[PDB]
Amino acid sequence: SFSFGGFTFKRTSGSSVKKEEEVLTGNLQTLKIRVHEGYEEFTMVGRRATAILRKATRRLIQLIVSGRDEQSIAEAIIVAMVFSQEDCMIKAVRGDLNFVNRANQRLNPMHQLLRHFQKDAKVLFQNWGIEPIDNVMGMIGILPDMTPSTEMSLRGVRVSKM
Ligand SMILES: CN1CN([C@@H]2O[C@H](COP(=O)(O)OP(=O)(O)OP(=O)(O)O)[C@@H](O)[C@H]2O)c2nc(N)[nH]c(=O)c21
Ligand SMILES: [Cl-]
Ligand SMILES: [Cl-]
Ligand SMILES: [Cl-]
Repeated sequence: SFSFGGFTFKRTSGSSVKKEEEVLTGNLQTLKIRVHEGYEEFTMVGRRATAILRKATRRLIQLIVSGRDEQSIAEAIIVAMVFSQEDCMIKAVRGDLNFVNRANQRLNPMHQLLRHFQKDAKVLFQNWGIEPIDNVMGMIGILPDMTPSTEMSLRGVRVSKM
């Protein structure tokens, strides 16, 4: 297992290899990130939310999340979206990320991205994409404004009851 964003990730299937890669933000800033290449499935376990995640290289395929309340579920979703390394997440950074402030000198770009969206996730959520759902019993869709829906949801994301 390993820890990212306050969650313990445990791989349940698949595998990956690591390599450094450049990516471009919405403000055309170049970031170097360690990309994981491979299809993998994980459990994500936090103190206030849990999830099942399926991902491929820089793609979130499925996230089923449950938790105490909207704030904890939203935080899990943010951590999963950043962890996915998806282009739409990188492109949702619309101004420059600061690496020079003394308090940011030991954050790698993945952790700079995470902090950015923890401060404010509106642009992330509005640019991720939505899809119609054929709602499954015991689950529900979640919209970009973090309200529930039986008709639409953030792409790949569903909320479960505890
Ligand atoms: C996206 N990540 C990140 N990650 C793991 O999550 C932790 C934090 O990721 P990170 O801070 O970018 O990577 P890390 O290699 O530790 O830092 P650095 O790039 O600065 O050397 C590490 O344990 C890393 O191996 C992952 N592990 C697996 N299996 N699959 C993945 O897609 C990813
Ligand atoms: Cl807690
Ligand atoms: Cl796929
Ligand atoms: Cl939190």
